[PDB]
Amino acid sequence: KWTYFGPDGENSWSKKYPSCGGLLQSPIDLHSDILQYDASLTPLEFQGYNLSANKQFLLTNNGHSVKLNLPSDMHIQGLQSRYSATQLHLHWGNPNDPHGSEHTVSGQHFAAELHIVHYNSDLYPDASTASNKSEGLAVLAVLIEMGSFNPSYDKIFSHLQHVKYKGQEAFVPGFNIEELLPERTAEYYRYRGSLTTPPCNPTVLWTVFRNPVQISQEQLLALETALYCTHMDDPSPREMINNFRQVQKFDERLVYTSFSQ
Amino acid sequence: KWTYFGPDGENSWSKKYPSCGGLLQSPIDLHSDILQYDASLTPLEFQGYNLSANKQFLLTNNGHSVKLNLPSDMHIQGLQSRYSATQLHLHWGNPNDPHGSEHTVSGQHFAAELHIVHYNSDLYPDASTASNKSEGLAVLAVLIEMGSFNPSYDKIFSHLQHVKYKGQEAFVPGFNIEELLPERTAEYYRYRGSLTTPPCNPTVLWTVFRNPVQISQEQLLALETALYCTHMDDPSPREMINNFRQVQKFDERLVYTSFSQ
Ligand SMILES: COC(=O)c1cc(S(N)(=O)=O)c(SCCc2ccccc2)cc1Cl
Ligand SMILES: COC(=O)c1cc(S(N)(=O)=O)c(SCCc2ccccc2)cc1Cl
Ligand SMILES: [Zn+2]
Ligand SMILES: [Zn+2]
Repeated sequence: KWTYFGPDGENSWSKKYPSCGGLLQSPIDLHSDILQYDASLTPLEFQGYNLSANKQFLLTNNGHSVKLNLPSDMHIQGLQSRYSATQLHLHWGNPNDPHGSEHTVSGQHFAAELHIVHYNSDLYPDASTASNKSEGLAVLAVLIEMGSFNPSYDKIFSHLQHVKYKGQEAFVPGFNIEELLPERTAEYYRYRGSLTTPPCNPTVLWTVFRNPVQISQEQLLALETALYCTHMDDPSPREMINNFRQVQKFDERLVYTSFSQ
Repeated sequence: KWTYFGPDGENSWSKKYPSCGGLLQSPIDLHSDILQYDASLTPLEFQGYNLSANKQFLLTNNGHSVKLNLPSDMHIQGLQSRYSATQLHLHWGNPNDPHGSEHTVSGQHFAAELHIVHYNSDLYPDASTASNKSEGLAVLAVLIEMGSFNPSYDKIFSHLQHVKYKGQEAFVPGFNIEELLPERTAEYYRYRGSLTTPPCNPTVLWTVFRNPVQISQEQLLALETALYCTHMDDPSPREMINNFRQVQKFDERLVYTSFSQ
């Protein structure tokens, strides 16, 4: 139902999904007036990110993004509970405007954004259960800029022509997910927010890394042209483009940084 | 029945005001990739802006902004139809994040923004009737930044004390409203959009002047701190801050400019 364009687009999500009009919404613009250094923001540790190349992981077009399912043995160490991986996915723009990150920095969009979604597996037996509970989810966000070809991201992008339509699934060999993260992961922004898609649950601890990664113009164009929101047999196809939400009012929140300058 | 925060804030406007989820929504980011010079964009003429110093004009806090009523002999010449003034008002942020313009320029907010609202008096009898009709409205927008003290803006701001609470009203002696416009009004951005407040009708021809005006740090703080959304005897007062809408998606569309250089 919900979309990023037209009558069912983001200003209407709250009609069906009340949390979309509630507090603590994401994404946000990261800018100086709302940043505050917090020396207690110690480095995360990425455990079991190096997935075996002999195993395979399900890539699915869900009608809104492309998502890779991740195993629960993959987890973040360093939060106040263990958060185990559940899936990663992307947000992007379109061929004529490759500026589709969700978070912005000092008012500017990056080309795209990767989210790696984790859930509190100490407390909950699955991400769905966790998704509507306080600090149930932790998402890592990587800002993506147009730059050099990125062989690691291509381990995902080379399979897109196989998940072109809603409901389609493909298998991706395992690779080291840490290769999708930027330099100096110890430098990040941290804030309490929400899912950026319906149902917009305000249950996410966000970590946005300070530094972007690069993928090429050709890899952005492939991501921006490969996928459809609709099923393979739909007589009204809709391209999966511009699948990012506008930034949200801050509502008195600060964003805490692990870097001072 | 609508606010800029909490459950009745901007993501929920479309429930009771469907146009807020429709096409042509404002405000937008004015950025370089979407600007196009249009030599057809000739200077506007501001007629009847020099309000009789012998008349008085009603200033009201309406719960959403401070509004000054304007007379129908004040008008813009230079558009296809005459557009007669109805009211002016402002939008601003808060002292902790004093960047509350509605339009942005290359992703940047200005401190505040003045709107002078006009309606098509050639086609329609009053602004209420024009507001949901084709070619109905024209708004001039001035971007405001902190700098030197501005005596002309103080012709309004010196009355804020008298309109602290919702419902309150003051009378302002006429002065020359052209004094609120920036330098080189021939230089502007032009696009078709919407009201930025409910009912968000997509009936506004926008003119956003290229150059900002300045007000002092004290004047900006006064604007940010002087007013409440709530009635005087409301036991839970709410400050009138952050009364701007987030920027809207604007895809496959241009903003025309009267300047190239
Ligand atoms: C267009 O983007 C999406 O489709 C998407 C976005 C988010 S996001 N951008 O990280 O807030 C999540 S998080 C889903 C969390 C969750 C997992 C399991 C069960 C319920 C919820 C999931 C999806 Cl499928
Ligand atoms: C917080 O801002 C406001 O309160 C406000 C904003 C607009 S705006 N930002 O220019 O879209 C208009 S325009 C009112 C046009 C109109 C005239 C008569 C009857 C209905 C609407 C009016 C008001 Cl009262
Ligand atoms: Zn996401
Ligand atoms: Zn306005």
